[PDB]
Amino acid sequence: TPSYLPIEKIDITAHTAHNIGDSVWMKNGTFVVASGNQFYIKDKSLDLTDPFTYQSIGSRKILSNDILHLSSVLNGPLPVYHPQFLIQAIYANKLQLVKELLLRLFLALRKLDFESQDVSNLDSNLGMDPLKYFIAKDRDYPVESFPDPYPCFNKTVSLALTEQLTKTTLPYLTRHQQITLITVIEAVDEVTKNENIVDYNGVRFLLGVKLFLSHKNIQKSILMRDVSWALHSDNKEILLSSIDRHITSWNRAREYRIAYWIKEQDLVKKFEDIAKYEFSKDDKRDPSRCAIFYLALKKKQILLSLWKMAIGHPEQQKMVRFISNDFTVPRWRTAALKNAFVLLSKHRYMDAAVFFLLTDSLKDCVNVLCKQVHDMDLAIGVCRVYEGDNGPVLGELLTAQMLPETIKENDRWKASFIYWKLRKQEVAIKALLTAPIDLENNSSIVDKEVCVNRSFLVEDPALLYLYNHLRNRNLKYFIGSLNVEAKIECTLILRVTDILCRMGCNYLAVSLVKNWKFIE
Amino acid sequence: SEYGAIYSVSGPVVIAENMIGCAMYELVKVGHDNLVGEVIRIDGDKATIQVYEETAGLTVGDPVLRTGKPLSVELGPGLMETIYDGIQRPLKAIKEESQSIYIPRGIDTPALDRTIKWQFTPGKFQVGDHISGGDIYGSVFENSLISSHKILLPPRS
Repeated sequence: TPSYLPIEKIDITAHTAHNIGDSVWMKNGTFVVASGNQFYIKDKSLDLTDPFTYQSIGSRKILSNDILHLSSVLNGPLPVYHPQFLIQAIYANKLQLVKELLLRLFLALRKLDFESQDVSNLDSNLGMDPLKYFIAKDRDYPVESFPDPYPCFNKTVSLALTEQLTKTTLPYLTRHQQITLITVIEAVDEVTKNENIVDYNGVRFLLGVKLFLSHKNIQKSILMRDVSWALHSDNKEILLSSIDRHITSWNRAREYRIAYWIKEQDLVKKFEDIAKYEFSKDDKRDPSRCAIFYLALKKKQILLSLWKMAIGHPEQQKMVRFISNDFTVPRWRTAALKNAFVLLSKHRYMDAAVFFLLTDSLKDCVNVLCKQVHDMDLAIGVCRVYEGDNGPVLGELLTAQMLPETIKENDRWKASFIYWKLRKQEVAIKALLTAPIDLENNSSIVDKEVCVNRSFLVEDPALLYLYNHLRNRNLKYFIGSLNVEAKIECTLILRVTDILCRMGCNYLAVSLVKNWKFIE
Repeated sequence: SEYGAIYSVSGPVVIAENMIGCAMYELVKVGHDNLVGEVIRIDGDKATIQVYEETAGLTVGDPVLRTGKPLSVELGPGLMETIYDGIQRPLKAIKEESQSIYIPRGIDTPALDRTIKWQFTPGKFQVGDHISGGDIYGSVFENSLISSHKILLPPRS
């Protein structure tokens, strides 16, 4: 969205051809305009026929029709039920608080309906005590109870809320924001079920994917934020089993970026299943598609059998006669390399990667997968299943193909992931705070002026919440240097606030500054 | 050795003996003038050659040198705006070198001018990248009409 949005076009020209003489705001938004000896004082109300006012107000509902009130709706603290506040209170370790706010929202809506009062009377803070937002830790939250008919947030309250939110239009919320609020209710319902199993980097990932499902129109794969939430979770098995139902095809194992974070011991099984599916696609049986998954696993024999049973395919006779050889033989190794480089010139990139993997030249299979096929997701998967979980070919691939673009794009999620897969944990944790161009002589990769800068560098509060997690688990790497680390923690805390404040979550900014623990 | 001997000569056809270990369509230098010819048939140690020059004066017993290569064409900058002698040798350079109005028998002249400096500019490939046959790894300015002569990797490289 633009940082500024027009809300009125005071068109004095519609009455006189004389140019505006002078313009001056005054008390309560009164905008006095002068021309000749003749003033055009406009009050702070709004004319809904204007295209600017109509577009800025959008679908919202506002108590007063004012430029002052409108400018206090498009900006300023969020109502505590706003979806952008609830997801940000979930990313911060305040899930219990979000559950309580949803319960209070239900109670307030029932109160309004029972008294037949208009919903616009709904309290923005839902009668919450502000100190609740400042509680340092999720398990220290005083989760009080309510009267018997609905004592604590649960499935019944969830369904009642999802009904009410369709039977009423919450104030200040564009209908799309209300849809995302309903999806947040569903996500909290899911988390409450899994809340007893997955640590809280599992809860953040679960909400990330549940929000992804509602935005497949504009979002083509879970952000690297969610991949990094899951990558550092201790319960990757639970997350994978929760999103498994959606991973039927490779195109859906590439949306959830499973190759990045799922455990190698599950990535092997997922390649087996994805090979099964990719073979028996909608069209017909074709061992060409599932070749890479079966070779990466080192199951050339299954691929050979697959080619054999594919009697109808035109390529069958050549491939059965070729693949059956033993590619430890130098002559056949060179023959397979030659065929791989021929297929790279006949524009058959996937087959070139397959052949480059027959001979165990992984460094050439993964470079054909990430550079000519454009699947870094599949390259990482093949690296992780074929050779091992972390490096050595994966390290070179990431440092060559991903690190430069990450530095140019100034992306710190990718940089942290890369320095994690290189098992450079001590600097992988630091890459979350300091920009990639300043890490490990990365300035040698690209000139500092080529990198993105200016307003495009919008912070990401979650990026800090991850650090405070890793920083606390990997203290061994931070005891050696405290003053230098604090010098940048105290900068990124004040730069993460001032976006938590610019995105309306002031209550979370105060919590972040209040509760941050400096490692003395 | 690589030297067979002329056994028979008839018109453009030279049958050479001691040519065991000779490949089909292999170029050969026939005679002392080193006339270029191609082995068209092989029969034991006898290889039949089609000579691409005038065979007048070829003697029985004259050496026939294997070249190990087929009749090849040089492909690269300096190929447009040129006229060639059936085989890939250039007529203008032939005239400039022999300084005569005829085409000397067995004259050897590189097909493409090897003294012209061509303004190479590399393409989209870098070190560590994989290149296969046909990949345009650069271009040179050949002339105002052909302003970018693509430099392709050989088809079998």
